[PDB]
Amino acid sequence: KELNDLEKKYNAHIGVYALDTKSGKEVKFNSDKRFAYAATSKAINSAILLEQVPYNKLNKKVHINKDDIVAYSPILEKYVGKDITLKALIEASMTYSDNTANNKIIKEIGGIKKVKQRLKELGDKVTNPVRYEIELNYYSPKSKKDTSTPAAFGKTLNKLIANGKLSKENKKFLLDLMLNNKSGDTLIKDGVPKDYKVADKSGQAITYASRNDVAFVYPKGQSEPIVLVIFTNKDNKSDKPNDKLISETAKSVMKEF
Repeated sequence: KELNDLEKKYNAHIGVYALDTKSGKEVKFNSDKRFAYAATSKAINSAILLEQVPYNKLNKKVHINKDDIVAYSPILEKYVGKDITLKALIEASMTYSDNTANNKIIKEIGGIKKVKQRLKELGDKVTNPVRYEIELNYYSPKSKKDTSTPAAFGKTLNKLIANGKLSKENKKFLLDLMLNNKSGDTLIKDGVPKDYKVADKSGQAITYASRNDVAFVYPKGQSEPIVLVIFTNKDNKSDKPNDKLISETAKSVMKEF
């Protein structure tokens, strides 16, 4: 189904970038338009850390104190005054979209500045990390803060994860978390065929019904994934998102492969 029709039906804006890493075939629709990426960036942050810490060293611990805690940290809030391994920081951020786990991960990498430097190195001059959780969710269409375009984000996920410098172990670890995440079930996972394995990370900013999902979709029989980025927003600050838009956009898009 035409994506413009999907936009029409949902009165939302859609940004898609799909890349079948086996063939190199790309599907694009508003792929160079900026969207607040929200929690989908957790995938990017976790992957950058895993480039620098071998699987075996994920047992290393970090101390968490009261200053680390930000809103919506279902796992990390129980860790004040305690220490936590890097493994569990990643599991929390990925599976529960723990905000404190994410910020901590960023801190471990060296700060936002270091994350930006690494995106530039991968050739991504678009994805613009500026704020930490949860401020990164205050999206304003008039601001480039914490936004990326589906094409940029999608090329970065491909380079970081689908075909980057991660070991076997750390790739499996990150992907298993994305495959089992129950939070993206009403999204990409909901619109692709049941044959398809979907490893995703969703996100939702506070404003303009900014709702997203990024995934590594593995068609039945294909070991190479298809990287799929779906960013969506609406015109009003207070609009609520309808997850069916992402489910349907994914369904349309999968027909191209």
